[PDB]
Amino acid sequence: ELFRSEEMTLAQLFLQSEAAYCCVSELEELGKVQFRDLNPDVNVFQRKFVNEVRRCEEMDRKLRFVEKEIRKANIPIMDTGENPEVPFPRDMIDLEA
Amino acid sequence: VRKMKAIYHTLNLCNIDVTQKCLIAEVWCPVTDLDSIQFALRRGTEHSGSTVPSILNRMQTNQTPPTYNKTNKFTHGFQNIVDAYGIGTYREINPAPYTVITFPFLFAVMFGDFGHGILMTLFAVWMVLRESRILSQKNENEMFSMVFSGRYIILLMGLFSIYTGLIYNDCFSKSLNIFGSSWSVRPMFTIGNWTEETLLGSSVLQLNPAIPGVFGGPYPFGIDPIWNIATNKLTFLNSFKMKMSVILGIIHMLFGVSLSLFNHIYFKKPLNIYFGFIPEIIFMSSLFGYLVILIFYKWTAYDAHSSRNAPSLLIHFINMFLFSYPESGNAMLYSGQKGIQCFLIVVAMLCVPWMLLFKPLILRHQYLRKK
Amino acid sequence: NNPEYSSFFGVMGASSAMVFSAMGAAYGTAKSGTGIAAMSVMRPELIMKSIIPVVMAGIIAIYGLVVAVLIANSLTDGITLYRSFLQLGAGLSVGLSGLAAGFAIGIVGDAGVRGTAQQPRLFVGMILILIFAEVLGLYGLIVALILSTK
Amino acid sequence: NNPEYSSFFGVMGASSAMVFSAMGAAYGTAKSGTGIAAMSVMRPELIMKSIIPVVMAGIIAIYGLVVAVLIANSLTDGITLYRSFLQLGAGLSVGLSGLAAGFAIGIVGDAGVRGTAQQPRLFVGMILILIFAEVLGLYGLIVALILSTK
Amino acid sequence: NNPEYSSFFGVMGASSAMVFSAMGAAYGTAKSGTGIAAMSVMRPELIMKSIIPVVMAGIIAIYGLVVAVLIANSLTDGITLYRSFLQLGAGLSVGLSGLAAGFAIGIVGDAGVRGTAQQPRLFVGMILILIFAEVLGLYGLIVALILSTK
Amino acid sequence: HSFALPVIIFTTFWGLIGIAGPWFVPKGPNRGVIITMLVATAVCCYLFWLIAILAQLNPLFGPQLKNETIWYVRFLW
Amino acid sequence: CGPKLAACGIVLSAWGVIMLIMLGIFFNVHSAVLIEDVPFTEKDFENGPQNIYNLYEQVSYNCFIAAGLYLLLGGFSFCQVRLN
Amino acid sequence: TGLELLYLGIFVAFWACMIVVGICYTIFDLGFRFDVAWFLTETSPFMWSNLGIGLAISLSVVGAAWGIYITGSSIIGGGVKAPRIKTKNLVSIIFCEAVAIYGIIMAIVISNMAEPFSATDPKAIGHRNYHAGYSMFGAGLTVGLSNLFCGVCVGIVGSGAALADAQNPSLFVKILIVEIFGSAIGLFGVIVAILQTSRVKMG
Repeated sequence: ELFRSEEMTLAQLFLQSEAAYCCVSELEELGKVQFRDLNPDVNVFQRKFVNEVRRCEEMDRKLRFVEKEIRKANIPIMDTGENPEVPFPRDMIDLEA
Repeated sequence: VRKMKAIYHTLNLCNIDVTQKCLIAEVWCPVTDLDSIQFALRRGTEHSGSTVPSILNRMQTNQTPPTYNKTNKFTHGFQNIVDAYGIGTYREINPAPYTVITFPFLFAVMFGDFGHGILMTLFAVWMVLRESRILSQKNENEMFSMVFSGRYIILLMGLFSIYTGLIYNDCFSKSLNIFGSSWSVRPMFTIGNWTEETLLGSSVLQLNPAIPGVFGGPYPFGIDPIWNIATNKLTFLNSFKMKMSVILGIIHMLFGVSLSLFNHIYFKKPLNIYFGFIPEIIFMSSLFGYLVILIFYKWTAYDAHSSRNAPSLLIHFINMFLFSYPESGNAMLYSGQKGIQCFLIVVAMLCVPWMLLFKPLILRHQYLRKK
Repeated sequence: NNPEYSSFFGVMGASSAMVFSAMGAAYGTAKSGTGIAAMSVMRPELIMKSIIPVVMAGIIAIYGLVVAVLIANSLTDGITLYRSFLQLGAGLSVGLSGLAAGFAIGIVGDAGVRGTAQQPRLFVGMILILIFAEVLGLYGLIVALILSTK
Repeated sequence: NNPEYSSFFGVMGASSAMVFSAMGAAYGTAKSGTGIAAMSVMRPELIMKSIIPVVMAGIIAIYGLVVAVLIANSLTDGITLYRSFLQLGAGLSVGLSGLAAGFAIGIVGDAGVRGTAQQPRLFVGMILILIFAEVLGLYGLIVALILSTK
Repeated sequence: NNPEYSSFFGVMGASSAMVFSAMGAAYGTAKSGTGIAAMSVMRPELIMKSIIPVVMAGIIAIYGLVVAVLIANSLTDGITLYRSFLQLGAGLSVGLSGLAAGFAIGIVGDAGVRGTAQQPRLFVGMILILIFAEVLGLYGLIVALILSTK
Repeated sequence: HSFALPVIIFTTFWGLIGIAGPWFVPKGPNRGVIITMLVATAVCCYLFWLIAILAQLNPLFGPQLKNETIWYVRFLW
Repeated sequence: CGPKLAACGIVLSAWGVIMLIMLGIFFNVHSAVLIEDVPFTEKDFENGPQNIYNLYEQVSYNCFIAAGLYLLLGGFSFCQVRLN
Repeated sequence: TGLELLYLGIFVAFWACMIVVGICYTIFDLGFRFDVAWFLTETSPFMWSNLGIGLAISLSVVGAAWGIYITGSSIIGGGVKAPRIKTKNLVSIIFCEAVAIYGIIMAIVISNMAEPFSATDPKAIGHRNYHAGYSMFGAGLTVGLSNLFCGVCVGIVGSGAALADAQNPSLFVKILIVEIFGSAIGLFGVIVAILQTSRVKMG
């Protein structure tokens, strides 16, 4: 009850890799959890998903590039609706293409 | 892309040892929403070719968790201004719900104008009424972002500032004509006695001493309208706002030590109650109680026909705290008051060693015994 | 009867209460406002939070105002000279103590703000030290209330 | 009845209201107008926004003028020595509070404008801090209005 | 009868007790508060221990408050000139001694805080150094209590 | 007649707000906050007004008035 | 004009009318607190309250007229805020 | 440093005495001493007059001296690398001499209005004689100090013109306008000093 600081719970879990992406995404869609950092050694080449994030970093630069061209051209970005994440399957490669 | 980047960045906080098949992960969740995250895990597996529900164990060998509070429109700004000084300890009593009233209250007690109360109310109302529009707009005007993000806190304090401003009977040093008055019309001074002063008034300033028969009797509203126009008004208004602010301060400090007890109860700490709260509240209460008591006693025991040679409140409080009354000058207010003055101070002085040293000493013995 | 010059010392009471307090609050605001301006350069986030010393220095002007008004509204032609010396004593007891407090708020506000730029944890420490600066105006107010009503 | 020399103090009030607020507003304009010039070379856009310290420095001289005129209209060939001291008090209490406010407007204006040139987010903080400086003139004006009308 | 000016030295006593103690506490707070702020970057954990010089500076203003209040409580229009000189002596005795104690607390605090961050062992020493500063406010008080009660 | 009746009116008004108000609050996460709001409002607002009226009782001195006002208080009330 | 001036004129219109009508009322009830606002003279103490009552009417009209200018500012600004 | 701390030390010690003395003569009921009426009567009108005359010259000459050396030392310095400087920029010195000339014009006038009294009691001396003394003082002080400032100004801006002309020949003709505005200050210090003197007569 809000007259005091809320009761939390620390928990440990066995996240199956093929579920992991989906689970993280659903948890971020819920927005009611804080992950612990379990990698004190985390760095640009020490991070377990270097490539996956680096692809996102570049795809974001590609988005920014095409967006700047569109905004210079003043072509209307439609900005309609709201959307889910990509599948865990490798469909991000078709998006990168 | 942005979601995907974030997802993989969160996955990068997980661990995978060299043999490791699954991903080990850890979270803080609200105890109330342990089920909600387990549902999200099961659904996350069900959105995948996996069958493994990825279920958690509750941890016991725990460091102190991060502190969370749920918030909404009428409460978020109040939590933010509390968090801005510091984040409460886990399970600690939260200032924010008490703050939802008391911050607006202290603001309005200071900001005591009826018309400014209206203008503040109108300003915040126009932000709340336009809210659904404004939420779509630019944020790069930081002043506009701040005042809009404060809209609920600002409205509340504005409303309370009407309330305080009304009781102070003042907008822009103007009264409201809603109240009656205890002030006396010129005919009441013409009663043979003092009738000459009504003629002197054609040429010179004069003071009403509030004497019986002439005075318009004890007043039932807030501040009497007359002090807005009166030349000596600041003396009267100050006696109020000084004594009032002192009283409110004592009250708020007595609430804070009372909250300390309940916080120490929730943490189950006998030492903090016994060596902290008890001697502390006795110290505070013995010093503070007499002051407030004597302020109320002056307001009841003295009046116009006893006003000359009435004692100073502040002098008796100082001479209590310093034992320094010279048996002379200002009159004592009630029978045995000297004994009470001595007693309450000595009782507060007796609290100090419990706070200062006896806790450290019993703690030293406990640590020497716990071997 | 009562000496003709008597109200001069009561006036200097009211004047000193406002004047030296405005010098104190001006120093406080000048030094801390400089520290805020220099700190803002690489800290857009801290600019609002850092106003603490500036507004607190303003309090010393108000303690000066309180005593100055309290004296000024208590003046009269007939003033007993003793009451005028009480009013000088009051007007200096706040006024110069507010000058002292304003010095402390100016130096502390400047340093505290710059240190908070370097290390955001200092924000609490800055508030606490500024309280031990600001209370010097308040003690000057207490004495000046006691004197101006003795 | 009243000393012929009596009006001398009340004249020093009218004078000192204007004199020390002119010094305050001059320093406030001098210090901040040095900063505006130095800034404008890098940020030609900020000139019109950066004038505000100078405008508030002007306002301090207006508080001087207000009391100076209020006293100079109140003076007379036989003024009661009490009212002559009350007027000296009003003059010093706006005048030197104006000086203090002008010092604060000066320092805050210079620092604030240069800081704004390096960080446009400072502008909001600078205006707030400048009001906390400029109001010291207004607090001096309050006491001076009280004393001159008491 | 007692001369009507006799209260002047009494109220200057109360003023000097307050004012010079607030000046000492302000300087002791300003230097140590600069020390804390400049230290915080390298040793953020030391802020809460480092307040002690600031607290002891605050205490010096409390010594001045106490004596200024005791003096004020003892004033009357009819005061015998002897007692008013005692009150001046008490006022200066605490007030300037607290100025001295405050000067020491300022210098010791700034050196003591900056030293402690480079070497924690200094703390045990600098608290004792600060005691040997703060006791000057206590001696000034003791003399002022004696004098103001003869 | 006594001032005690106005006191008891304000006392009762805030007492209902600080007791019966809570006893009409709905069920949901905001309940503790709303109860605290009602209670703390009644407590502080009762005390603020109570102290203001208590200081207004038994006035030790009346108004000082300007020459002009001392004439107009013949007619304007 | 622009939207900024129209938004200013809306807020000024609202607060100006609200306050000036309250003053117009307080003047028309001849309330004792208001004396310092009235531009009376030494002759206005002759005969009785009729002279001061006429001034309370004139000054009440000043506020109603000024509130009328704030109503005109209102109507103009409620057009301009939509037009700009 | 040293002499500024000595001038400040004397200045603070003086005003620290004067605050205390002014308080003492008020609170001890001694307003029958501090008789400024005595100071302004028994101090001879000839003293106020002759300080006025002496300062009317000497302060004008002090302002013209700084006038000369501030512009002159720049004329010389630029003149090494730009010999053209040593004639055209001399007009700034001529305006510094003109500030001294304004001194001597005014001080000869005031001097040639002084005459002996043949009386020594303030009643017999009388208002005309006192008003001559005080007027000749204030006039002589006003031309003296106004020329002091004017001469320093024209000096400063004469170095102005000279150091600029050393780098571009055309600038001097346009910069010369500021020297005219500087020089007007000394002339204002004459016009008012004439008016302050214009109605006096001793006897």
